[PDB]
Amino acid sequence: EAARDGLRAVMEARNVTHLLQQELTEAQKGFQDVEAQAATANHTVMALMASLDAEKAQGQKKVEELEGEITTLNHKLQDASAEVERLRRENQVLSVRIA
Amino acid sequence: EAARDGLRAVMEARNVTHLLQQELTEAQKGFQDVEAQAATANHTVMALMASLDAEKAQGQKKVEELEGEITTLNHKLQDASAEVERLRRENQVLSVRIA
Amino acid sequence: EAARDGLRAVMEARNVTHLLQQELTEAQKGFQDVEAQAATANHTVMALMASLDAEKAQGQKKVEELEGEITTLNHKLQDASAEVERLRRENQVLSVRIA
Amino acid sequence: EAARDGLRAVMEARNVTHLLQQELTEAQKGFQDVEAQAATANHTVMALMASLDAEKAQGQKKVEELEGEITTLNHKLQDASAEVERLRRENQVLSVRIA
Amino acid sequence: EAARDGLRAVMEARNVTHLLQQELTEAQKGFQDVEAQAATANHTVMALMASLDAEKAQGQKKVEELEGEITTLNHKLQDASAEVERLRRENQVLSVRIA
Amino acid sequence: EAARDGLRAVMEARNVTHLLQQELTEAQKGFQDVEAQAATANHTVMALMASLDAEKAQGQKKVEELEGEITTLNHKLQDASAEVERLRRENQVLSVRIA
Amino acid sequence: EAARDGLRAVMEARNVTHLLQQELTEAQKGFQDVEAQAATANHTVMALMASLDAEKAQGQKKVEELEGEITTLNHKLQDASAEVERLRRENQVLSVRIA
Amino acid sequence: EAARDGLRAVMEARNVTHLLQQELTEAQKGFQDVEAQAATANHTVMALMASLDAEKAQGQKKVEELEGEITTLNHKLQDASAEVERLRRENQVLSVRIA
Amino acid sequence: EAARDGLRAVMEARNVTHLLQQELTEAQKGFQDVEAQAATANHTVMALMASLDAEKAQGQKKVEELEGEITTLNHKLQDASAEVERLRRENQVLSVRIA
Amino acid sequence: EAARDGLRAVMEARNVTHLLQQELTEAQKGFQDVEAQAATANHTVMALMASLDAEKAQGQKKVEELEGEITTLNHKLQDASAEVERLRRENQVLSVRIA
Amino acid sequence: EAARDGLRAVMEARNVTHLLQQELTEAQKGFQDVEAQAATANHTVMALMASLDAEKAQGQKKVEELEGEITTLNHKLQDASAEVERLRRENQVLSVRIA
Amino acid sequence: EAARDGLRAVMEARNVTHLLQQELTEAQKGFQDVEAQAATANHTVMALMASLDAEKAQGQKKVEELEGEITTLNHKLQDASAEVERLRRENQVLSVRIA
Ligand SMILES: [Ca+2]
Ligand SMILES: [Ca+2]
Repeated sequence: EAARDGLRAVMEARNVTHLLQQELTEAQKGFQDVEAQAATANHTVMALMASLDAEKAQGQKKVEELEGEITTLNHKLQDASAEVERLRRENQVLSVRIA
Repeated sequence: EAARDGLRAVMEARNVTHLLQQELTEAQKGFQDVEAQAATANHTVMALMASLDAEKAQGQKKVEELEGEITTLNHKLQDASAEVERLRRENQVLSVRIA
Repeated sequence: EAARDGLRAVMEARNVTHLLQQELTEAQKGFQDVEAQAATANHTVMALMASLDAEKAQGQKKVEELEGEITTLNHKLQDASAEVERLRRENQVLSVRIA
Repeated sequence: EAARDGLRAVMEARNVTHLLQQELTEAQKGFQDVEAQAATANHTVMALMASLDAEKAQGQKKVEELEGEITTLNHKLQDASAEVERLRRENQVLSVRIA
Repeated sequence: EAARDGLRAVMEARNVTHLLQQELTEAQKGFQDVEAQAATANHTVMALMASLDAEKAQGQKKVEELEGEITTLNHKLQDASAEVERLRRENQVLSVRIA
Repeated sequence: EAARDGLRAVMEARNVTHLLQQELTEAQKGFQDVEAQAATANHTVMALMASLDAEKAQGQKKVEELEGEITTLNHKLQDASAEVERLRRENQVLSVRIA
Repeated sequence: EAARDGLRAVMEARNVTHLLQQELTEAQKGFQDVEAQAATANHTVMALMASLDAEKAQGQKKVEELEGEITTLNHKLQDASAEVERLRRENQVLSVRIA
Repeated sequence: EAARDGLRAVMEARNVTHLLQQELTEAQKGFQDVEAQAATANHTVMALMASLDAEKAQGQKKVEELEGEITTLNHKLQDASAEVERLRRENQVLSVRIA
Repeated sequence: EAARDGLRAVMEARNVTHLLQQELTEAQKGFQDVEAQAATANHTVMALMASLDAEKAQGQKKVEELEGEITTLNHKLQDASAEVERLRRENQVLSVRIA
Repeated sequence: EAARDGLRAVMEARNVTHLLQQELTEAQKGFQDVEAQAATANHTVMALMASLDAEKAQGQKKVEELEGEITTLNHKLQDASAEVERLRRENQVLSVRIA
Repeated sequence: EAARDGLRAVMEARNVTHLLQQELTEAQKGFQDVEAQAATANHTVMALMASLDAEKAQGQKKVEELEGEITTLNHKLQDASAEVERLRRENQVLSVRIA
Repeated sequence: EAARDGLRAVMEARNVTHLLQQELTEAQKGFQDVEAQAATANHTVMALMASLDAEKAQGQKKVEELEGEITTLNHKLQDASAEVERLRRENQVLSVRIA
């Protein structure tokens, strides 16, 4: 009668451990998903950080190309303007002689 | 979603280990009771053996006694009956010596 | 870092439930052994009681028997002795009748 | 003796159920932490996506600016070089007259 | 799919041993009832043998007792008749002594 | 490792359930023998009871017979004692008539 | 003698069921570990698939970006070549006039 | 009557051990199927890892190709645009001569 | 059930037949003793007839001897009586002469 | 099979009991006739004994009667004889006077 | 005397034969009843054996009906599967023409 | 004469009662043999009943196994069957383009 009760008790405990074990399998599936979600996010962060680096570097290099081109064009404009002025003077000098 | 369903399951699982600890308590109670009752039952067995052994040794010795008395009486009866018979014969031989 | 610790915990918990189930297995065996031993012990009590009652009854009836046989013998012996005596007197009367 | 084993079984079971509880506590702390990371990380993804956009748009606008500067400088260069030659001819025409 | 059928099979294998275990108990009870009845049967056989022997003894002794009252009474009757006869002679002798 | 441990557990089980079957065969043998052995004990009980009823009828009737002889002898002794007493009185009256 | 063997038999049968149960407990543990492992594995497959997908989507996007850039540069390169040829023709047309 | 209930219990027991044998067979098959499946699962993990790597390497190679195309087109865009500016000044130089 | 009652009746009938066998021994003995008694009574009748014959013969002869003695003594008594009378007349005649 | 043999043995037992019953009627008649016979012999012994006692006592008495008669006659003979002798002497005396 | 004892035993014998008759009636009823029972028992055994044969036969037939249903489905499944494979290769061939 | 016929009848009765005794033994054996039969029949019935129950259990279980197999096969078949139809319509659509 006391062996009845105990035995019943131990059997309920068995069925409950089994209910528990299951939930441990739901838990685990839950972590794993949560891990994957986080791992994925950490991946994107890294991917995007790298992209931002590359895009800074490319944009920076392209600017320094163009600015190099601008300066070269300026030096050539300087010489062309010098030449114009030189010719303007030399024009007014010749202009006086005859008229 | 899945962070939540996994959490939900760890929570449930936690709750259930309270049920378990209860069944384990009932079970503990059953075993302690079972031990008390075994102790009662063995005392009885021991008391009963003791009585039976007491009762045998006594009966065996008592039977021995009465059987010694019986054989003794038998040897006496044999003699006394052989004595009657021999006097009966002796008598009849003498009474013929008269009549 | 926390995803891992948590998952670890869920797996460990699992390992633990096994251990649980194992002790539950042992607890179940114990109570089945206990019920078997109780059932046996009750049977012994009843066996022993019934052997005590049968040993008392037997002893008391054997004592009856043997005492019966004794007093019978006593009555026979008294009679044989009383017969010897009277045959001894009757002899002495007839022998005086000759000498 | 079998009650002894069993009840010991049940006491270990109890102790195991505690260890279980503990591990389930840790599992729960870790989910929550894992969830919280997901949130922080998703922010940084959304923040980095927006910075990458802002940087593509900005760089594109700077290039367009500098490219606009280069064409202007090219127009000026042409015009000056035109002006140089126009003077040169007009110079030699004036040159001829007097000498 | 298979891991689940396996577990499902084991859990049924367990339920069914528990069935085996009850039948073992019934089985155990049946053998003990058998011994008890055999042992009862033997008790009754011995008690009847002892009653038989005691009845033969009580009857032998009762036959002795009564036969001893019978022969005692005979001797008294025979004596009472010899006393009658001798007082009848002695009477006649005296009445002759008068008339 | 864990699939193997279980597989191994299931194989051992399978072997174990064979042993079980063996013992269950022995158990079946044991009961079938018993039912045979039990009818014998009853036959004897019945026989012995028959003997004991028979042996009691004989005594009761024998006791009837002798008790009848006894009461007959008593009534014969009555008359004879009533005679002695009347002759004793008659005697005493006559011997007063002499002394 | 036969109730001996039958009983001994049933008692062995019992100790055998304990052995059974033990092995069933190990089998249940194995299935549960095998399913936990299955769940990890299915999860990994899924994580890995989804990473493979995201790697292809990323690369697919980056390629489309670059290929648009290439078409732009070809539209610009054509124009420049069209302009070179136009100027060559207009160069030779003006070349013929004077010379 | 108790021999019966004992024997019937033993007969059920025996039948039951046949069902046990069968469930143990299912259980054994299940473990073997589970094992086969783990092996397929590890294969797919391996393939998928290996494909992820190839995809990373492939994409990196495709980009590097396209970036090589983009720098080429840019060098050609430079040479044509020098050529066009050279021609534009040589157009306006000749342009003024005649008009 | 019905097999017990019948077996019971057959065992009762067996004991009854042992009785019957005993009462037939008693009946046999009676007839043999009663025949011995008829024989003895017949001898006695014959001896009593022999004795009555002997007694009547002896008696009748004695009477005759005495009756003959008587008549002889009658004859002698007449002769003497007649002589007396003759001598009285003869004496009275001589008495008349003398005186 | 066994139930037919038995039933048959029972029904033969029945018929034999009927035969028994018949012989016992005859036995009963024997005794009754034998007792009637012994009565008649007893009357004959008693009549013969009484005829014997009458014959003897009668005859002894007759003898005394005759012997007394004989002595009475012997006395009368002596008187007659004495008278003759007296008358012969008395006559011879008167004879001596006369002649 | 001896004739009374005999006559008494014969009257007892008679009354014993009446008892015997009674018991024989009971034995006869016993046999008739036990034969009726044997018939019934043997009817039950025959019905059960037939029932057990039905049941085996029914199960064995039902297995065959299902296994045969299974092999058919396996044929259909192989045709269908075969057809998919065929169509896929046929589709890929047409797919190689078009794109 | 009558004391012969009566002794004769007692002698014959004595020989009959030996006959009776013989029949009773036979009747006895008959019962003991009929009882043993009854017991054998009873075991057989029980055995058959237990056999039947096992056969119904084992059968029912086999069916379940097969019916379950049947359903899983009906599932697979529907997928393959849907896949064919699908590829047929898909194939006819590509067949319409080409020819
Ligand atoms: Ca342990
Ligand atoms: Ca093990």
